[PDB]
Amino acid sequence: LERLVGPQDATHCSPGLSCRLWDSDILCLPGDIVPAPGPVLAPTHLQTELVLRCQKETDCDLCLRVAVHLAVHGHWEASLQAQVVLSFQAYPTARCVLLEVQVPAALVQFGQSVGSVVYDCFEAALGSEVRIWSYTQPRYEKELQHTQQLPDCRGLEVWNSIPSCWALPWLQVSADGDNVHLVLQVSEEQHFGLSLYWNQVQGPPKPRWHKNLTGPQIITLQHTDLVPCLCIQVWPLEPDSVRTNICPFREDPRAHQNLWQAARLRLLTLQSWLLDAPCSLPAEAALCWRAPGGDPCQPLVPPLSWEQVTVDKVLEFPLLKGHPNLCVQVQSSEKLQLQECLWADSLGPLKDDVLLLETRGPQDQRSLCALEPSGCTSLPSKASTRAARLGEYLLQDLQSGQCLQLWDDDLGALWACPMDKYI
Amino acid sequence: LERLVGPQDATHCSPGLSCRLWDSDILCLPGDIVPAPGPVLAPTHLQTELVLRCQKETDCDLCLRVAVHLAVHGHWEASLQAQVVLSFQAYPTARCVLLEVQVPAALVQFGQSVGSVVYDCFEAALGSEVRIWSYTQPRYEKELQHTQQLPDCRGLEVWNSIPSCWALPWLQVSADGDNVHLVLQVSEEQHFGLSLYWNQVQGPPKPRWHKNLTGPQIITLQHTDLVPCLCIQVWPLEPDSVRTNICPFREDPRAHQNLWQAARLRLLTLQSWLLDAPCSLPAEAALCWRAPGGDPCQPLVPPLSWEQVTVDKVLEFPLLKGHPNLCVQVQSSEKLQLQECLWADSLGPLKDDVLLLETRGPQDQRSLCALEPSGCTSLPSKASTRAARLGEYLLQDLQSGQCLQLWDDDLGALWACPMDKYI
Amino acid sequence: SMKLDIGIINENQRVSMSRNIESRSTSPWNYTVTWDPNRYPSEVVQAQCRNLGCINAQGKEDISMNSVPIQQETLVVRRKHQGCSVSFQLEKVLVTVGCTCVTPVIHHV
Amino acid sequence: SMKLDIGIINENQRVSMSRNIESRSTSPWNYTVTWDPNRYPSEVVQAQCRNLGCINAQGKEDISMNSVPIQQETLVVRRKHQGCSVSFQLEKVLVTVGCTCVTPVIHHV
Repeated sequence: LERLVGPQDATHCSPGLSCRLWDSDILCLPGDIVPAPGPVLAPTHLQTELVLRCQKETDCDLCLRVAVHLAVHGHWEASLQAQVVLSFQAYPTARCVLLEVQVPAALVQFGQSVGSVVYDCFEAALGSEVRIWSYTQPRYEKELQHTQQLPDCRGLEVWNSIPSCWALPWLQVSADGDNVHLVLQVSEEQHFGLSLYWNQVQGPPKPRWHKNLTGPQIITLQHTDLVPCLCIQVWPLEPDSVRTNICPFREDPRAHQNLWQAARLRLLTLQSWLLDAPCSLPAEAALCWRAPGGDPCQPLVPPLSWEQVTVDKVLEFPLLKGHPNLCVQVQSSEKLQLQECLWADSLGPLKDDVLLLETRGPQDQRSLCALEPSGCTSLPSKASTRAARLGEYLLQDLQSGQCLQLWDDDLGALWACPMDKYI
Repeated sequence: LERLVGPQDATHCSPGLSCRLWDSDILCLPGDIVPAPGPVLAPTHLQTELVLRCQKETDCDLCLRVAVHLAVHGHWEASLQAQVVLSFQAYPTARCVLLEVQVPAALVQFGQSVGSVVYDCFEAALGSEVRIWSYTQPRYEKELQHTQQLPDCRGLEVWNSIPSCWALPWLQVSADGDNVHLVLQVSEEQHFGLSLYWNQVQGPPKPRWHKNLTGPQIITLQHTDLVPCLCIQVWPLEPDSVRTNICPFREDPRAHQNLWQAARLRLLTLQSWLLDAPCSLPAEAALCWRAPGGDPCQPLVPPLSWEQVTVDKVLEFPLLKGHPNLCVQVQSSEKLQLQECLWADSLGPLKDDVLLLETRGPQDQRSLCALEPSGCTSLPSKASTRAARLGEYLLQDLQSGQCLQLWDDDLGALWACPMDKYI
Repeated sequence: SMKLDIGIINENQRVSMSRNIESRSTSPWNYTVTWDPNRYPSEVVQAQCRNLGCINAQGKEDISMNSVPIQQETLVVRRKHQGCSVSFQLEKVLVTVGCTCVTPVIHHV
Repeated sequence: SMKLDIGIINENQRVSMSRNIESRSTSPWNYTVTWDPNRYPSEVVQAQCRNLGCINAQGKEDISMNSVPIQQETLVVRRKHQGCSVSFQLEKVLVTVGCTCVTPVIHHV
């Protein structure tokens, strides 16, 4: 049965069979196969049942009940006897058991099964592979080998009937005090180690906090840590303890809030930039044209496109030169998150320059348009906007080479022309 | 003596003492101390001598000769006898030896030394620590323990009397064929692994070549590898083989030649640059002013200084803005090695701009000088040089703000003014 | 010769706790089961390092480190037969129990 | 009981080659010599991992990896006394031989 009383080894067996235990962890040797001088007892096959051995209600081992069927083999010619060894190897340990069995002369039928004998039991750790051998002494036939596998702590039998499966550093979260709290309902005497890391995708290592502790404990989170990939790792301070990994911020709102709050754009070369962020979220990027008025930065799509940018990886510009009025806009989930103008300290601040977009029509003509806040206006135009009133002077500026080229194509080009001469 | 014949164990002893060997790697147990029923033989102290055991002239083990002095202790009351065990522990192995000793009744003097017995020998590996115990059976006094240490393969005794110390992958160098050759005079059947690395100082890892081989072999070197810190590492393909490290290019001339040939300057930010080199040699750096004429780049010391630059580490400029005529000169051992103008593709090529150096005299005056190839010339000057003829126009250009400031100080400043208006 | 009792004193300790050490190790090893019916234990497990180097975070071999066996001397019992006078004799067997990752010896000139 | 011969068969092999494994290992260990005069071997060396984590290239502890002991069951001989009828009995001792560096188990939800 599943639970057995105190660790007294036990052997029972079939009706009418005599069975005595000799187990002193005995020395077991199968030796060579000798011929049978008449009828011998011989084991037919092996079988195993999983049991539990509790010495106190607290300490319970996984115990393996072994059984062996017996038949009468050998030569044919008043009751029979034998002694059978059950060897139990389960790296690193091993234990052997010797059983004495008598079978009466009335159950002696040459060529049938005469009964079976059952031993409880072999203790073994969780999830350990167990070789079990069985043989008569002396050995008249081949040995009996069985290779089994015990269940993990996961598995209804184990974790329900075993109390030893519950040393979990139980974790709870409490974001109610305007901050976030981590509660560790463990035992008072629990020594354990705790790690807070930023779970990057490719190249995961990003440690953030490490501590040896003796809980239970409640840890408070800083506003700089709440990012999506912020994950927790816990384990008791024991040799080869098992570590628990959880990411409860995978979809916290303030997590993404602080994540994009902490993201930064930083220039490398004139034609290479970099994005810094605690976590790695999907995002697209594109260059933007910012007027000196302030925020109304019109993205340059077309002739550009939103290219994917990955955190901690370089994206390269397609520009010929940089300009103080060239920002970079970074969106994620099709929502503008970051807007940083990377040339504002190297070449800035924003100059009073108008952006022009020329399109090479058929026959390699050239038609020009000026990107104003109210969309683009073709030149020359009859409007009262600042660009249309002075469009002729702007064309004179371009065809004299006074404008700065920023992008060249086969059927398109971009320019910027200063306006300080008219103001 | 140093070399002994075939591995027959041997025991000899003092004049008049009978000594028989029983060593079958016997089971040795000191057990408890029993009282002495009259006089007993008792070991006084232990001593060791280092020997060599050769079974064939090829295979020789380090062997340790053990000896023990005997006295007569116990109670005082026809010849005496005893059996003494020498235990030899040397992790991981251990071996025990039993000796039978008779001493005649005429040498029996209570309170003196009665002789000594010598056993050859205990084989042990090189440089292995050896515990040696000795005790009588039965044991009447405390045990005898000695802790010794055997010599390394280095050590005249070992490497001279042992042939097993010579598996060296012998290395030779041959730079005669206009290239460099590495010859590995080993045995034909020698399996070994070979590594060529660039021996950096801080953060050493810089692998360059890895190969499993079965030598002997001759390896040819490419012109891109001959650098000072190029080092070789060799070891036979055996468990825990010993690896040899050698750096024969520490002072090869063509090594440094190719090293500075491969060094590169590369811009990060406008005010940060980087030096790439296979090895890490000491070097100083300073900004330089290059005329459009070509090579005659005059270093800007003063007002600058040669700052140390380390390979694979950033150095930061002290400039306000970059200029196409600003190169960086890098010297080592006070000899100009590299000269690279880092703004020649971002803002270049060289502009027709004259460099000016103003010095704020007392009362915050301003006196100006122009850096020409023939040193500096104060302005205004009466010479026929291009700067002195047009010095008045240059002062007019500066005081109108048309010149570009590059460095500001409390008592100094640097400027660059374009010259296209006069040519 | 002396009397050797058939029962084996058992320590009773069950300190055994790790699992799949041989695969989780940075110096992984494989096992070889040697079998002898006239030897106790009949099954003797011999380990063997899988590689010369050690396994890095990416699962690739690192030849800058060496996998080395840990060997220990142990005792087994040999069954001997000389007709009716069955006797037993102790025998020393060297068992490789597992491997560890060590730094190679760097001799230099 | 049966006859146990006093001589111990020796393998004669001298495979023993590494040196200072315990210190060169990435999972270094310390040794504890246990002594018993009525036990063979009288000296039983027990290893103990020095740290929980493993030692990195800089010589600092790395808690992302675990040092774990390798334990093996071995046999020793116990000397027993019952006056003149000296007898011997086998005894199983669990010996920690060294340590290895393993990756910790990462259970997750």
